Amino acid sequence: RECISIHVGQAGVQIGNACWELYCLEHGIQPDGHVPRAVFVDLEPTVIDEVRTGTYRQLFHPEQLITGKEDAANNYARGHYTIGKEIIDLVLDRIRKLADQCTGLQGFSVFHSFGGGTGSGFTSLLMERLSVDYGKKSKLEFSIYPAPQVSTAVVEPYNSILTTHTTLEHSDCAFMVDNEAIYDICRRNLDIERPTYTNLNRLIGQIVSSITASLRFDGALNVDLTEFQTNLVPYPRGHFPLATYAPVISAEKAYHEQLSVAEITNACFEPANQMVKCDPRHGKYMACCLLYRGDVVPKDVNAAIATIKTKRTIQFVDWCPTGFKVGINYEPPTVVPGGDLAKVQRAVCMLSNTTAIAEAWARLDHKFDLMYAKRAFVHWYVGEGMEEGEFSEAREDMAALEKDYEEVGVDS
Amino acid sequence: REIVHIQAGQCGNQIGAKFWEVISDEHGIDPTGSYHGDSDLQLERINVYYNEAAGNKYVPRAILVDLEPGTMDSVRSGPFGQIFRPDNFVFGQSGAGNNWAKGHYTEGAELVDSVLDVVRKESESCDCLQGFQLTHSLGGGTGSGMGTLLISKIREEYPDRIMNTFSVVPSPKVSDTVVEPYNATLSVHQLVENTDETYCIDNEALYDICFRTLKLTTPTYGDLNHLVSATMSGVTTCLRFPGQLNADLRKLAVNMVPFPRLHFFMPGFAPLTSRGSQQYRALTVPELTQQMFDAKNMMAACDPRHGRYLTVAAVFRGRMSMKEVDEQMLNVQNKNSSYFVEWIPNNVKTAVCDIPPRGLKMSATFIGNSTAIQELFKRISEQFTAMFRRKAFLHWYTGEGMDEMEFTEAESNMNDLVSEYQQYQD
Amino acid sequence: SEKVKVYLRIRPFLTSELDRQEDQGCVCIENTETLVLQAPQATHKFTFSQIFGPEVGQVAFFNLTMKEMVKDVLKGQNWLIYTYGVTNSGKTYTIQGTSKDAGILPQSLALIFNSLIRFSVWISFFEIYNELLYDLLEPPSHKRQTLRLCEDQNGNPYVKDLNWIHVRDVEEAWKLLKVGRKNQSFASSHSIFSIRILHLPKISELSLCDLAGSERCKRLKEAGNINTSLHTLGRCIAALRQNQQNRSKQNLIPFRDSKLTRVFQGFFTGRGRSCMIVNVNPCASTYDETLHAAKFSALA
Ligand SMILES: CC(=O)O[C@H]1C(=O)[C@@]2(C)[C@H]([C@H](OC(=O)c3ccccc3)[C@]3(O)C[C@H](OC(=O)[C@H](O)[C@@H](NC(=O)c4ccccc4)c4ccccc4)C(C)=C1C3(C)C)[C@]1(OC(C)=O)CO[C@@H]1C[C@@H]2O
Ligand SMILES: Nc1nc2c(ncn2[C@@H]2O[C@H](COP(=O)(O)OP(=O)(O)OP(=O)(O)O)[C@@H](O)[C@H]2O)c(=O)[nH]1
Ligand SMILES: Nc1ncnc2c1ncn2[C@@H]1O[C@H](COP(=O)(O)OP(=O)(O)NP(=O)(O)O)[C@@H](O)[C@H]1O
Ligand SMILES: Nc1nc2c(ncn2[C@@H]2O[C@H](COP(=O)(O)OP(=O)(O)O)[C@@H](O)[C@H]2O)c(=O)[nH]1
Ligand SMILES: [Mg+2]
Repeated sequence: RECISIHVGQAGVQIGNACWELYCLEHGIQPDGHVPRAVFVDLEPTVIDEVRTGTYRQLFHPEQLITGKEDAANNYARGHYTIGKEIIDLVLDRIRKLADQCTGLQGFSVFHSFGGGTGSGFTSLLMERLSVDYGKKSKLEFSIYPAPQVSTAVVEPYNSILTTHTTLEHSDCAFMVDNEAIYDICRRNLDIERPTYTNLNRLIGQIVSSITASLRFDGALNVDLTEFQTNLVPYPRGHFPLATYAPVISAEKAYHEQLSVAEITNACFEPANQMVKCDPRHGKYMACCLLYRGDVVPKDVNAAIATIKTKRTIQFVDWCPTGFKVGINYEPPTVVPGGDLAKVQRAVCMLSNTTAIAEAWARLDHKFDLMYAKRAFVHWYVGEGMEEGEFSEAREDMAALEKDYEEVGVDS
Repeated sequence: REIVHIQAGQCGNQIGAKFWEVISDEHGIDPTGSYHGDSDLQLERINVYYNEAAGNKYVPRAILVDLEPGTMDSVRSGPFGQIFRPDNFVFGQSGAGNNWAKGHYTEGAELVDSVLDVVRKESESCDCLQGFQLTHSLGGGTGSGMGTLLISKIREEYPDRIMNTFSVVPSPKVSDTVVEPYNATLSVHQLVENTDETYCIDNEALYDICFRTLKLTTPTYGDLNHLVSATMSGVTTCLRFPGQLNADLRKLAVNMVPFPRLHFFMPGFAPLTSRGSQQYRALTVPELTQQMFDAKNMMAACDPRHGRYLTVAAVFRGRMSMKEVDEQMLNVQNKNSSYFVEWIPNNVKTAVCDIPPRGLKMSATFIGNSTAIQELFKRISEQFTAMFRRKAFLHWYTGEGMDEMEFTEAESNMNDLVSEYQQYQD
Repeated sequence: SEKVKVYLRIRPFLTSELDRQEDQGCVCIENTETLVLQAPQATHKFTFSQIFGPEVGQVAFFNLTMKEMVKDVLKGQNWLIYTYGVTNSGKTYTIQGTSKDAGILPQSLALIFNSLIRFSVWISFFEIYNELLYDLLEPPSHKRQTLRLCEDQNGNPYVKDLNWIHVRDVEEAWKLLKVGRKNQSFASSHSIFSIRILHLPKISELSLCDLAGSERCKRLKEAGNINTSLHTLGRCIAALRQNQQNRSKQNLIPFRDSKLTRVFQGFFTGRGRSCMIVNVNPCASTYDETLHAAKFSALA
């Protein structure tokens, strides 16, 4: 029934707090009110302390706030071998207590950034223990994908490629969001030249709220967390589906508001609004989950889905006769009173896995090889307790994913 | 994230006196006073350089080692000289002669034992220590000699910690010391073999900046050192406070040092303008990049045009749009792609602190590791062999206990670095 | 150029391993110079130079591989033999061996001293623990010792303040090794035996290396520190390969990276020929470690 969230890394904590801010907002709970089923984990002490001084200071328990006093840095090796194995046991301990606290839990909601130190190494070893001690549970992680061009760190691909290498055999399903794509949405749709990090987190949290929060509420057609992976990943691989939100209208300039079901659904198949840089170049849709929250008619949804299926432009996989998961919630899409969302009475959340992921991965894959050719800052990883095998073998392993999508997709 | 600061030699002592004269306002602490800072966010990070003592008295964890008692004494009787604890005063009233060997083997080693006791005490204070910052001269006796041994022993004791060295290189146009190249080649040897990070500051470079950018008709050492003490704050203090994107020595080193050869970084300052005349307040975003990536704004003689950027660190501090900073960075990496390296997708690791430098609105610290520094090495080495061939001042070292082969070895490892730098330059 | 001779050896299957499990040999011995790899399956070919099976005794390893070195000592050229391979593959067994069947090192002494007109020989035995050089000849057990490597005008690295001893017979040097084994420490110490013979002069210095293995099962930064040493060793050997190939390739080598690669500079790239000894384990669980050593050695 319940799900425990684990936010690892700076971005994980930032997005986690921003996401939970929205979580309690729609719940109608004030800062000093229930107990959230989520924990914050970061080696950077300054990041975790943000929640201890900022918003929701008395909402979270100190037990759910793991904090390292040493240095995390931006290297997978550190958060996996050096200091990683120093706080992991404590992290596992807390999440285990929480797991026992809830009667019959479904799974864990992981939150992290592929491009980072704590968001890379820590996640990797954490999921490793999760798939062994909680193999009977659903492992759904929300992986933040680094920008294709506007990278934040130099060793960006070095950390990301390794994280997905090990987590590929751990997490059942990983929802990836593109950092740069969020900026695009804020530029073209939101129409703003001031898209702060906290502003990006507003959009991602809005998705999570509709993926878990509202979907956990009794609607008209609920979709279980287990149903997610069962209808999203047709293979025993940690595939990464996209997160698309229909209502992206800003509460200022454009003011349509009253939009029909046909329009909202149609707004989730456009590259301008997909929250990911995985443009529909040649990607075929294998599984698409549509979560409708608000005043929506089932027949209207069926018609919208039907008309899209016959559009032909949206090519599905040959072995995929029907790949549309219908989710219907009764809870409307809540909006931050001081955000940038127009607030509609109905929202459509599209989460699908396409062959376009291979294109995005190929870009990062190449980025790794480029620096790997000369090893680059490899010493900052090797000296932490990692051998060439942790890079070379990973390089080949991740390369199999490019072939995976190439075979699962494209072929008739 | 506590760090120890060490001042070695006259140069290190003088600069240290200026550093603690600037950072004192950054943290808001009087000579022997308490937290008189304007904000309260600075207090939450005073443990990085200060040791909790009498509550009111915040003692700076800095070790000052000098062979010239008079030089160290002038600091003690100056502005922020009483702020230091006598226990951290390591003075060697011995042969204070400008000689690497003299300040390393002869009168150096004897005092080193005493220094080690102090530094070991400073490291074993409280919480977890991160690294050891050092300030020294390249053409001195205490700075180049003693400091070199200090770092050698420190890296031997705590290899788990990082070392950041700030060294003023010998002025190429007008050398301040006669045996400057002789000490330089020897000091740079232990530097590359020991420390992980090192910032190079040129004498005339500061003069030029304080002449063209700043309108200072009289740029004395107190004026030059002041600027230097402002750059180190961005690398240390500025990376201790929270922000939109935090960074530190670990984040920096891993995104600056591409090989186990240390690599010398060139420092710069974004908000570099005059007092009232140049009060244009043109500090939005592009103006900072135009300042930081300026061939005549670098605190080193080697200009960025004489090489390629291997890895660049952008330490911004203040309220600004993350997208605006990164967007501008892309512009620079695209416009100057020719010398921005073609073997690394993104060479600039952005970072934005959430707190400006007190009386400054927008600021950023420039840290650029470019192959342009190769010109400096070749310059110093050239001057070295020129006199080494004649061994004019060799006897000054031989009488102390300096191996003939040692001199040639220091140069051979130095030249080694020059050769490898070029491999990555092409 | 000369090529670093490459030798591979696998550990034999005793009644103990047979009792525990099959311990099927994944590595097959194909010809005396090459190997066919079928690891439970993965296919790979090892092209070393010399390879001996689990059947050959300890003396056999020395008989072929170490014998060629004994001849070079007489030539006057320096030689370095380093034992590399996965953990518990039997490297210390191949290098040291036992009294009945001496390893490459003890047997080297037996043959070199037997080969040794006056001849002189200097003996040095030490252990490098945590990148620290400890003399096994003089001190009792685990203090910092005062020695550095200085580089002479010749460009050859020399360790200063080393201990030197004169030995008449081979047993004298063997006795010194017994002391070294007794005083020896281990990791959670690199043992390097140096033998310099004077031909009377032309002097030849030999050195033996046997990497102890610390593999983590599920000191200060001992793991990370050496991990870096092996990393630079691998990269340095790679550079040595391309530069030795001789099309036209001048690549700078990361020798300065670690103290280990720095000290062995003279043995690899300087005055001296070296041999590569790769001892591997047939166990399938150990294939993880083998995969790295395999790729490192053979180019796939
Ligand atoms: C009225 C007003 O706004 O005055 C400014 C000012 O006029 C200018 C010209 C300042 C001024 O700086 C200099 O003139 C200068 C003198 C010697 C060496 C280097 C610089 C200023 O003195 C410097 C001073 O800097 C600070 O307050 C920072 O916090 C800075 N502090 C120190 O360097 C410092 C000085 C004395 C005692 C203790 C600390 C700092 C910078 C980085 C990291 C930590 C601290 C500022 C903004 C000003 C004055 C006062 C005129 C400038 O420099 C800095 C470092 O901000 C020079 O170009 C900038 C632009 C500023 O607008
Ligand atoms: N949307 C969004 N992206 C962020 C935010 N903070 C950082 N990022 C991005 O995430 C990456 C930065 O990761 P870091 O902050 O360096 O590191 P970390 O993952 O927190 O972990 P460490 O490296 O150990 O500090 C960059 O690609 C940033 O652009 C944020 O608040 N919102
Ligand atoms: N050919 C062999 N015949 C009999 N026993 C052997 C043989 N090779 C190795 N052994 C034994 O197997 C173990 C491996 O020995 P050694 O102790 O030789 O390993 P390494 O030296 O391979 N280990 P390590 O130093 O920890 O990395 C020891 O108990 C040896 O006595
Ligand atoms: N920036 C700067 N350089 C200095 C200062 N003092 C000496 N120097 C430089 O240091 C070199 C001389 O070395 P010195 O510091 O006297 O050596 P030591 O005192 O014997 O260790 C010359 O190149 C000087 O320009 C200073 O206060 N600031
Ligand atoms: Mg962080």
